This record gives sequence, C-alpha cells and structure tokens, in this order.
Amino acid sequence: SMSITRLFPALLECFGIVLCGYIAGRANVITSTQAKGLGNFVSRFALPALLFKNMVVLNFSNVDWSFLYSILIAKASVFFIVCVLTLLVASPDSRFSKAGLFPIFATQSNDFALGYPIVEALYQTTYPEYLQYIYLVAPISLMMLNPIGFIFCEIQKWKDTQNASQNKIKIVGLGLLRVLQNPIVFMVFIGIAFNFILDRKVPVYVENFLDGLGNSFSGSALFYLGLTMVGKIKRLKKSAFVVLILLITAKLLVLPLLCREMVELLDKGDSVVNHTSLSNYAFLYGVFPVAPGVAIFATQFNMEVEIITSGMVISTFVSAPIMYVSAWLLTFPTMDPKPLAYAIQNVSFDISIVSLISLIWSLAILLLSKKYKQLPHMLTTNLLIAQSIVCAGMMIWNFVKEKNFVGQILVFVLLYSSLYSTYLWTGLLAISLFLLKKRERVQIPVGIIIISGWGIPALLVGVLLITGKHNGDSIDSAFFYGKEQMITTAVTLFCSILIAGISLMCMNQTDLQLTRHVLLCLLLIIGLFANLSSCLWWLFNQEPGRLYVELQFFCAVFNFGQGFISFGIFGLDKHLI
Amino acid sequence: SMSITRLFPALLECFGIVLCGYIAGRANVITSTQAKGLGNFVSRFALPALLFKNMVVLNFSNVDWSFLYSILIAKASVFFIVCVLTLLVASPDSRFSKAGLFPIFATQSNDFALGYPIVEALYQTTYPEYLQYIYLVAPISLMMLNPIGFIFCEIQKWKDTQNASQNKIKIVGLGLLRVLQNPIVFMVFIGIAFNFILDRKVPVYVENFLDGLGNSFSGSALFYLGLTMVGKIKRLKKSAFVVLILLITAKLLVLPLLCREMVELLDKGDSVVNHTSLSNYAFLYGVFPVAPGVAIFATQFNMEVEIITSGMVISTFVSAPIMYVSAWLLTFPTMDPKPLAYAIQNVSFDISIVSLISLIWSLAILLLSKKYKQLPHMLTTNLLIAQSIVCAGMMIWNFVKEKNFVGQILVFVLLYSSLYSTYLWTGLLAISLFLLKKRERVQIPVGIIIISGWGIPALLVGVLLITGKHNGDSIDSAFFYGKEQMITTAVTLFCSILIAGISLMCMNQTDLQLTRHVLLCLLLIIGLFANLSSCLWWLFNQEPGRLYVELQFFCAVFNFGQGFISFGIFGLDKHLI
Ligand SMILES: CCCCCCCC/C=C/CCCCCCCC(=O)O[C@@H](COC(=O)CCCCCCCCCCCCCCC)COP(=O)([O-])OCC[N+](C)(C)C
Ligand SMILES: CCCCCCCC/C=C/CCCCCCCC(=O)O[C@@H](COC(=O)CCCCCCCCCCCCCCC)COP(=O)([O-])OCC[N+](C)(C)C
Ligand SMILES: CCCCCCCC/C=C\CCCCCCCC(=O)O[C@@H](COC(=O)CCCCCCCCCCCCCCC)COP(=O)([O-])OCC[N+](C)(C)C
Ligand SMILES: CCCCCCCC/C=C\CCCCCCCC(=O)O[C@@H](COC(=O)CCCCCCCCCCCCCCC)COP(=O)([O-])OCC[N+](C)(C)C
Ligand SMILES: CC(C)CCC[C@@H](C)[C@H]1CC[C@H]2[C@@H]3CC=C4C[C@@H](O)CC[C@]4(C)[C@H]3CC[C@]12C
Ligand SMILES: CC(C)CCC[C@@H](C)[C@H]1CC[C@H]2[C@@H]3CC=C4C[C@@H](O)CC[C@]4(C)[C@H]3CC[C@]12C
Ligand SMILES: *[C@@H]1O[C@H](CO)[C@@H](O)[C@H](O)[C@H]1NC(C)=O
Ligand SMILES: *[C@@H]1O[C@H](CO)[C@@H](O)[C@H](O)[C@H]1NC(C)=O
Repeated sequence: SMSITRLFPALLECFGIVLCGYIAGRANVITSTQAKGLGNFVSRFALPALLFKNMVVLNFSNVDWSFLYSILIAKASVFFIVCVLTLLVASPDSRFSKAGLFPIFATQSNDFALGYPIVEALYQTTYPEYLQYIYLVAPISLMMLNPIGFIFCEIQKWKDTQNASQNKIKIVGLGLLRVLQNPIVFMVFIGIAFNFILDRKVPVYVENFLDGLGNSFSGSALFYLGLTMVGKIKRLKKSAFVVLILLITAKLLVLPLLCREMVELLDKGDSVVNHTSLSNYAFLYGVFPVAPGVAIFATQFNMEVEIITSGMVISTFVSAPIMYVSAWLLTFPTMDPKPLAYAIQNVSFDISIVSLISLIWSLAILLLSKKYKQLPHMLTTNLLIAQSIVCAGMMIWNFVKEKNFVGQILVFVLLYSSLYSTYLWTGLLAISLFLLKKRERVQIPVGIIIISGWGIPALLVGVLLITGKHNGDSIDSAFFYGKEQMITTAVTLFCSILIAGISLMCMNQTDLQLTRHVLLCLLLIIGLFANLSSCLWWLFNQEPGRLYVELQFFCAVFNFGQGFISFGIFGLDKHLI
Repeated sequence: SMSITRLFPALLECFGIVLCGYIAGRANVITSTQAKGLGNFVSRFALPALLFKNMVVLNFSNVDWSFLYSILIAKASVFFIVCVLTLLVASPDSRFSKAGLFPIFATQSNDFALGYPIVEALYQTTYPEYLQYIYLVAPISLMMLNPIGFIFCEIQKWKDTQNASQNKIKIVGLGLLRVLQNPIVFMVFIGIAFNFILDRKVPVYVENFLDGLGNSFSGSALFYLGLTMVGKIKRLKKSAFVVLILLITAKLLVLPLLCREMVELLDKGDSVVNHTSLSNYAFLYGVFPVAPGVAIFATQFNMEVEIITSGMVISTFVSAPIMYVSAWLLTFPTMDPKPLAYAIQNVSFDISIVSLISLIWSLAILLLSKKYKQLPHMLTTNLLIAQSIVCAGMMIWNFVKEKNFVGQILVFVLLYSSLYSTYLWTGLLAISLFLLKKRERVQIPVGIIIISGWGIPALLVGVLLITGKHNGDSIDSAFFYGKEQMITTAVTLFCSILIAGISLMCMNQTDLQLTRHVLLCLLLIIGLFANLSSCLWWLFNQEPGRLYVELQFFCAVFNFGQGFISFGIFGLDKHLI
C-alpha cells in the first residue's frame, strides 16, 4: 500500500537541507545579498527546467481527473472560508490586504521543494503514477486561486491613492497578469503545449540538459528556503499571535481533512485498495507547509509582510512532525495488531533520534552561554537533561525489548524516572513563573526545588517497583508492570497538570524572558492532558480499539519528542557563547 | 566499447548550463556579490556531500591501481616540465609565483563538474567501474601536486616581504596546511575513513540527505562557473597572449598524450579491449579543462591573477570541441568504414547544429548593433551569412542523403558555393585589413568586393557542374562529382590561403577593432591549410588509410563549425543594441 518505512529518511533530507541553509544563514557564511543570487538561480533556471521536463513526459491519458478536481475543490473550500471570515472580523482600514493574502497563505503548499521528495519516497515503488499529481495540482491551484487574492490586495492599493472609479478592468487584469508572470504558470503552459508537439518525449539533445538543470532544483530550493528563514520571526502582539495560530491551523489541519472528505465524496469508483490509497495520498497532500512565495508576494505588495513571513517560517517547522505523525496514523488500520507494536516502536525510535540531537544543541547553548545561573533558567536546564535521558532510553529500549529481564528492569526504571521527572518539572517551572510575577523576593530554594523534582519521581518509581508485578513481555515500554505502572503515570500527570495549570492562570491574573518561558509551559500542558486521558482510557476501558491505538501513538510522540518542541522554542535563540 | 553516440548530449548539458550561467551573469540578473552566495553554497555544501557519498560507497578492491598511478605519473610529468621551463624562461623578479601557479594551471582539471557527466555518459552502460576514477584522481592529484606550488608562491611572498632566513618549515607547512584546508581533501579523508568504519554502506537515515545534497552539485556548479566567467578575459599583450597559448596548449594537448603513453607503458596486462578502453578513458580524462579553483588560488595569493583567470575562461571555452573531436577520433579505429561514414555525418550534423545556433546569435548581434556599416564588418556579415548557409546545407544533406538526385545536386551546389565563399571571404577580409592598415583613403568598393566573393565561387560551382560527372552515391558530401570536385576545392583553398597569407604578413610589416579582426583571419588560415592538404592527399594518393580518415574528419569539423570559432571571437562582445 504505502512504503511508510522510507518516509523518515525523506523528512530527514527535506529538513536537513533546510537546517543547513538556516545554519549557513545565521553563521554569516551567506548574507542576505548573497542569498539573493542563490534564489535567482533556483527561481529562474532550476524550477522552470524542472516543470518543463516533468510536463513534457506527463501522460494525460493516465491521470485520474476525479482526484485532481477533488483536491482543488478542497483547496477552494479552504480559500472560501478564510476569505469570508477575514472580511467579517478584520478592521475596515486593512480588510482587503488580509482577505487577499491570508487565503493565499492557507492554501498554497510547498509542493515542489518539500512535497515532491516526500511523495516520491512514499509512492515510487508502490503507486508510481501518484508522483505526477504534484506537478498537476500546484500550478492549476496557482492559476485558479491566486488571481482572486490579487484583486483584493490591489483594491487595498487603490485605497491609498483614493481617486477615480478604480476602472474595474484595470485592477482584475493586473492580478491575472501578476499570476501569469510567475515562472511556474507559463512553463506549465509551455509544457502542456510541447507535450502534444513533441509527442510526450523529450528530445535527446535536450534531455540531459533538462535533467541537469532539473535535478539541481531539489537541494538548492530547500537550502534557499533555509536561508530565507534567518531572523524573520520578529515579535508579534496577541492579536497577531492569535491570527497566526488560526492561519497555520487552517493550512496544516483543516485543508488535509477537507481533502479526504472531498476525495471520498467526488472520486467515486475504483477498487477498495486504490480508493484507500487515494484517500491516504489526499491527506498527505494538505499537510505540506506554506510555500515561501507567499512571503515574496506580501513583500512586493508591501502589505502584511510581517504576519505572512512569520507564518511561512513557522509553518515549515511545524509541518515537519505533522507529516510524520499523520502518515503513520493512516497506515495503522492497514496493519495487523501484532506488528503494529513494532510500528509504534519504530516511530518512537525515529523521533528520539531527532529529539536527542536537538536537545544536545539546546543543552550546549544553555550551558555555554552561562544563562543557567539565571533564576528562570535553572529549572529549564534540569528539564532538558531529563528529556535527553528519555530519548536515549528509547534508543536502548528498542534493542533490548526481548533481552534479559534484569537489563529490561534497569532500562524501564531509568526511562520512567526521566518521564515522571519531565511531568513534574513542567509544574516546577510554572511555580517559578508565579514566584517571579508576584510576591517579590523571598524566593524558594532552587536546591529544594531540584530535590523535589528529582526525588518525587524516584519515590514513585520505587513504589511501582515495590508494589508492581514481574514479567511484562511486551514490545512497548508502557506495558511492563501492568495496571500499577499506568496508575503511577496517571497520578503523576494529574498532579503536575493541576499544579502547573493553577500557576499559569495565576500568572496572567497577577534577560528575564517571561514572554517565551510561558509558551514552553503551555505546549507541554496539552501534552500532559493527552497523556492523562490515555491512562484514564486504559483503566476504565480494558479494550483497545477505535482510538486507543491512536492515543497510544500520540503518547509515544509527546514522550520521546518533547525535546524537539523545547529546542524549537529555546534552542533557536541569539546568545554570546 | 564506448557509447560515443551519447557524448554530445552530455557536452550539451555541461556547456548549456555554463552558457546559462554566463547569460545570467551578463544580463545583470545575478551580480558579482549575489554570485558569491551561490558559490558559497556549492563549495561548502554540495561538493563535500558529493565527495563524502561517492567515497563512502567506493570499492577499493575493484580499483585498478595501475591506471591510477599512470594518470598521476602523467600529471606529475606535465607539472615537472611546466615548472622547469617556467623556472628557466621567466624573469627573476616573479619567477616563483609563475613557477608555482602555472603548473597547477596546467595540471588541475575541472573533472568534477564537467568531467563526471561526460565520463558518466561515455561509460555508464559499458564499463560502469570507470566512474570512480574521477573521484580517485582529482583529490590525490590535489594532495600530491598543489603543495609544491604553494611552497613556490609562499617563497614569492617571502621575497616580497624580504626578511629573515625564510624559515623553511614555516613555509612548507603553510603550503601543506593550505592544501589541507581545501574542502575536497579532508572530505576525501573522511570518506576513506568512513568506508572502513561503515563497511562501504551509507546509513539509511543519511543516504537520502547525501543524495539530495550531492545531486545538486552538477547544475549549480556549472552555473557558478558560468557566473565566474563574466568579463574576466581582459586584455593582454603579446607576451601574455603567447604564455596563455602555451599554458592552454599544455593543459589540453600534451597532458592527454602523456596520459595515453604512460597508461600503455605502465598499465600492462589485461585483455586487449580492456587496454584500449583504458587508453581511451585516459585520453578523455586528460582533455578536461582547468578548474576555476586555480583562479581562486591566484586571487587569494594576489599574483598572476589576470593570466590564470584568462587561462581558465579560455581553456573552459576551448575544451568544449576538443573532447568531442578527440573522443570521436578514438572510436574510429574500432569502427568499420561503412558506418564510419555515418559517424562522420553524425559529427558534422551535431557540429552544424551548434555552429548554426551560435551563428544566428552572432548575426543578430552584428545586425542589431548597426556595426555592419563599418569598414571591416561588411565582409564579416557576408562571411557569417555564408557559414550559416553551410551549416543549414549540412543539415539538409544529412537528411536528404538518400533522396532524389536533383535535390542532392541542388544541395551539393548550394553547400559548395557557400563553402567556397567562406574560403575566399577570409582572403577578402585579409585584403580589407591590408587596405585599412596602409595606403590611406582610396579604398576599394565594397560592392565590387561582394561581387567578387559571390561570383567567383558561383563560377567555380558552375564549372564543376559543367565539367563534372553524374552519380556520386556516397553518404559524405565531399564525394559527389569525383576528382573534379576535389580539384575545385583545392584550387579555391590554395588561392585564398596565399592571398590572405600575403595580406596578413604585409599588415604586420606595415571602434575599428583591428586587434581582434586579425585573429579570426588567423584561426581560419590553419583551417585552410588543413583543408588544402586533404585535397592534396586524395589526388596524389588514392588509398584511404592511416590518416586520411582523420584528415577527412578534421575537414568535416572545420567546414561545419567555423561559425562556432567566429562566434567565440566576435559574438561575445559588448554593444549597445
Ligand atoms: C519530528 C520527527 C519526525 C520528522 C522528521 C523531522 C526532521 C528533523 C529536522 C528538523 C529541522 C527543522 C527544519 C527548520 C529549520 C529550523 C529553523 C527554524 O525553523 O527557524 C525559524 C524558527 O522557527 C520557529 O520558531 C518554529 C516554531 C515552532 C516551534 C514549536 C514546534 C512545535 C511543533 C508541534 C507540532 C505538532 C506535533 C505533532 C502533532 C500531530 C526561524 O528562525 P529565526 O527567524 O532566526 O527565529 C529564531 C530566533 N528568534 C526566536 C530569537 C527570533
Ligand atoms: C563544438 C560542438 C561539439 C561540442 C558541444 C559544445 C556544446 C555547445 C556549447 C557552447 C557554449 C560554450 C561554453 C562557454 C560559455 C560561452 C561564454 C564564454 O566562454 O565567454 C568567455 C569568452 O571566451 C572566450 O574568449 C573564448 C576563447 C576561445 C574562442 C575561440 C575558440 C576556438 C576553438 C578551437 C579549438 C580547437 C578545435 C578542435 C580541434 C581538435 C567569457 O567572456 P568575457 O569574459 O565577457 O570575455 C569576452 C568579452 N570581451 C572579449 C569583450 C572581453
Ligand atoms: C540523523 C538525524 C539528524 C536530525 C537533525 C535535525 C534535528 C536537529 C536540529 C537541530 C540541531 C542543530 C541546530 C542548529 C541551529 C542553530 C544555529 C545557529 O543559531 O547558528 C550558530 C552558528 O552556527 C553554528 O555554530 C553551527 C554549529 C555546527 C553545526 C551543528 C548542527 C548539527 C546538526 C545536526 C547534525 C547531527 C548529526 C546527524 C548525523 C548523525 C550560532 O551563531 P550566532 O551567534 O547566532 O551568529 C553567529 C555569529 N556571527 C554572525 C557574528 C558570525
Ligand atoms: C541544441 C544545441 C544547442 C547548442 C547551444 C550552445 C551553443 C550556442 C552558443 C551561443 C548562443 C547565444 C549565447 C549568448 C551569450 C551572450 C549573452 C550576452 O552577452 O548577454 C546579452 C544579454 O542576454 C541576452 O539578451 C540573452 C539572449 C537570450 C538567451 C540566449 C538565447 C539562445 C541560447 C541558445 C538557444 C539554443 C536552443 C536549443 C534548443 C532548440 C547582451 O547583453 P549586453 O547588453 O551585451 O551586456 C549586458 C549589459 N546590460 C545588463 C546592461 C544589458
Ligand atoms: C494540530 C495541528 C494539526 C495543526 C498545527 C497547529 C499548532 C501545532 C501550531 C500552529 C500555530 C503554531 C504556533 C504559532 C506561533 C508560534 C510562535 C513561535 O515563536 C513559537 C511557536 C508558536 C507558539 C507555534 C507553535 C505551534 C502551533 C501552535
Ligand atoms: C590543439 C589543441 C589540442 C590545443 C588547444 C590549443 C588552441 C586550440 C587554443 C589554445 C590557446 C587558445 C587561444 C588563447 C587566447 C585567445 C584569446 C581570446 O580572446 C580569443 C581566443 C584565443 C585566440 C584562443 C583560441 C584557441 C587557442 C589557440
Ligand atoms: C488501481 O487501478 C485499477 C483499478 O481498477 C486496478 O488495477 C487496481 O485496483 C489498482 N492497480 C494498480 C496497478 O495500482
Ligand atoms: C575487463 O576485465 C577482464 C579482463 O581479464 C575481462 O572480463 C574483460 O576483458 C573485461 N571485462 C569487463 C566486464 O569489462
């Protein structure tokens, strides 16, 4: 069905080159002026050669058109809903610029740079005909959705001049011609024409030239995307933070769900396995992040540039685990229950690799910058040390799951001590935030706080060791002692979430970077709430089923990739070192 | 043996991407500052990933070392002789900078970016094990030849500083550490180490990342070479012109012959066909042009930068036909004569294609710039028109070679009229140069000159039609009427070469760009001398053989690719348009 084993190397390639571009950008290896030359090559030479080659050899007799217009209908619905509420809820003075750029932001995926290698990895050896749908949807979506936005931004541009009847021909033709000036649209126009002229075959004198210019698009576009991302996050207020969450949620969540529903409604027919594979491919298409062209478009308009640029550089990072989690969730009903446990173990192993490397970087940054002596930052350093042992414990646990009983007990004790320590360390950080906000001075001892965070989980692990039962022959780490282990994880998560939730709500009612400290506490609380519910689900219901498998998978991701979320918040920060 | 059919698409890719980079550079699309970012990307991310990937998977038990050290011995001999005569003949004030940079220029090929696709095209489907010798020879050559040059350039820097006992450890260690700072050398060290560490297998999590970063090296590297080549030729005097000719001749002529001779002397054994293929691969390896890294090194040393940069951009342009001609000359002994004629026709067709496109460009540049009204350019526009008719006539003759007798006769008449006009237009241009040099005013009429140049070849064609015989069932155009056609081509070439040779020698003894006009006349005179000798060879000797095939091939190349030489001399010029 789907080669879900070879998706994680593709997500390593597509974001490791982006990380290389970002590292080269901050390092001062390639400045902003020099990054413009790399973008000029990619956007004028490599991308047109790639589009022209792949549409000359494209077979229009093979393409299932039902799938094609279902994906566009899904994208049209997302565009339709985002434009309507942007018109209702925004201020009249800038209602048109947002209504023309926000639905473009929520619909235009990064298909050619990020989407094509991921689809290529999952679908080359099983359904090789699904790769041509990338080159079909992205330019068709450009011609049929982008002109509608450009009229709205040009209407906002008419407002500043504030004269004449705006001469309605003059405005809609600029948006249509702005679309046609994109290199993607007319190279697709030339490729469709040359598909019938050359009879679906590239000339032999030109075949190698187009391959050499087209195969250089992938690595250089991801590198330039990483160079684009340097320092463009800026600071945003609550009203821009909230609209950014709403837009990125729209692009990465409700567009893929709309794609699945419209494909099952409109692409009717075919065999069941083909229908299921088409549905799975439809979910994967909507998860792709926003193309960097939208930030370019807001730049040329000089309208809502900060929000759209921040939205693009955030969505590319945020979509990296969403592709992985969503695709592995789709292959779960197709799998037998017994090798499903190996699938859960494989996902946690691949996540713990990325989480451990990012945690080493963030721990090194916090240690070398000597910021750990600061009052908010001491508790963060213990937390990051604890999260690193979790990821390293999964590396051990994957290879010793069927090993000797004594080694398994030691690995389980170490792994669950670090997991339980992570749970209460979120609450300790929240209590420290409440202490820095109100009740000036008379701060609690950091050593006593560290002793509680290091001792209470150890006491819980000892109680689970004393009162727990032996055996536990399972491939998953969460099932080794039985109901005693799940009761201990439920009590630790419920006490920590209630303590941190009270301290976080009390902080709002009441360099010392309290602006970002809170969000690292905030994103973990949603994780502890999902951790508590699965422990509650197992005790009250002993039957796995319709969502226990999905909830157990989500328990694995927020346990062994919490360092990734912490690194994204903390590690990418400017220091002296 | 060798897939010589698919070499010309590889040379089309490898020089079309270079031409695209040069066009983007001159167009002002990518300036010098912006080209630095693309070069930073290529040289710091794409090339190290390519070297590391291709050396991790390399099989050291498969490599024939005899070929490897034969190629290195040939390069060492070229380095030794160039250093020796650079030490003997140069001025004492700057003998060391030239002696350290000229043999690097004459030994260091551009074998990654340009060499790897050509070797891949000629040797993927027949002898796929020959591709690893590219990644083997260039870094070993770097480590074993570059430090000697860096000692010489650091001796020249000590000379300029002029103090102390020059502390020979300090200098030979600067040269060695300058060698070790190259990205190629230590990435090859890491790849050799990881070949034994990883047991000759790339890890699966890193395989796709290394493929994505390595597959983007070729096109972006050729593009950056083209951006590097913009406007760096400059002007040079007689001595620098002569030393440039000597250096590029050394790199592109005597290094491949030394490679062939040392491979047949040192790589003893194997089968006969394997020995012949190894010899052909050694010649193809030696034809590769100079890397732009030599110009980078001359820039960082700040000595002989103009000479080395001009040498690199000239060797890169000049090597494009030398690879094609040499490789098609090597496969001729392995071919029967009857499809050797088809091989000659295919070479002439591919050359006439490139010559026609470059001639269309140069004719458009000369027409739009309105420089054809100038005194020397009127004969040049007619000459370029005539050479375009030659190339289009070869295109027709290639496609109508087995067609009706009347169309073949018309095509032959048109082709040989245009060829004889090209022959005599060199002499008319030389006579015009002599008229513009001495005997001021009283210039000859341009209309009478055009009438002479268009009628005498038409009269010769009419005489060959009247006195020639019918039939001529041959695939080559040069054999249609028999000895009458070869006598007419010999008389036209001998009269034109003698008239142009007398006028060119009289010009030296005696914007109006007389500096470049002469060289276009000069490069054609060597062609007319080679054209005359093959006509003389056929009349005095009626037996084809040991060099008649090679001389007929060279007649084919200089008949249907003279437009390429003319475009390389004239078309790449700054105008107003
Ligand atoms: C996961 C394993 C499997 C996949 C394989 C992954 C491959 C591994 C590869 C990884 C490399 C990643 C590629 C991008 C390069 C990093 C740089 C970057 O983005 O910088 C940008 C920052 O970006 C942010 O600020 C990100 C915002 C999100 C942070 C929280 C993530 C929560 C995810 C939860 C999602 C739901 C979870 C799932 C639920 C279903 C811009 O940088 P800047 O402008 O300099 O700003 C920083 C400086 N400043 C802050 C001081 C201003
Ligand atoms: C041939 C068909 C088969 C192969 C396929 C080929 C693929 C086809 C692809 C072709 C594209 C070529 C790729 C290079 C890019 C072009 C631009 C370029 O280099 O310009 C450079 C100039 O370069 C020169 O000055 C050239 C010097 C040589 C000219 C004479 C050639 C004679 C060859 C005879 C050899 C022996 C013949 C054979 C005997 C065995 C840089 O320009 P610039 O720096 O601005 O300087 C110029 C301006 N200025 C003068 C005003 C200062
Ligand atoms: C296998 C799965 C892999 C998953 C990877 C993805 C997940 C991991 C994700 C992320 C981890 C790394 C995040 C780095 C991003 C921040 C960089 C930064 O801010 O720039 C820094 C500079 O740059 C350096 O100092 C670079 C350090 C060397 C490269 C280390 C990255 C290793 C990536 C992993 C390789 C592991 C090995 C993998 C193979 C076993 C700081 O500089 P500054 O002070 O801001 O400014 C510079 C000063 N100046 C401007 C004055 C000059
Ligand atoms: C199949 C075999 C193919 C073999 C091809 C390889 C051999 C052919 C070789 C050479 C062909 C031509 C080379 C031109 C190089 C000079 C450019 C130059 O000087 O810059 C020009 C600008 O740029 C332009 O105007 C570019 C012209 C369009 C691109 C070239 C089209 C033809 C290329 C091939 C199509 C092949 C089609 C194949 C498919 C059928 C002039 O600019 P300027 O004013 O002088 O100076 C700049 C100053 N300014 C910035 C202020 C303006
Ligand atoms: C649930 C999935 C499918 C949809 C994606 C929504 C979530 C995960 C995304 C969308 C909006 C995102 C936030 C938007 C902006 C910022 C500010 C940045 O400085 C830190 C990360 C942070 C706080 C992001 C974290 C992840 C986030 C909350
Ligand atoms: C014979 C082969 C194998 C070796 C290569 C030697 C010949 C073809 C090369 C080497 C030196 C070259 C010349 C060096 C410098 C220039 C100046 C430039 O503005 C026009 C071209 C011109 C005049 C080159 C023409 C081609 C050239 C004569
Ligand atoms: C999908 O296509 C047809 C649908 O009838 C059928 O061969 C099968 O279900 C699938 N085939 C392939 C090759 O995927
Ligand atoms: C070259 O290698 C051996 C030489 O003994 C022989 O198989 C043949 O000549 C050649 N084989 C291949 C595969 O090239």
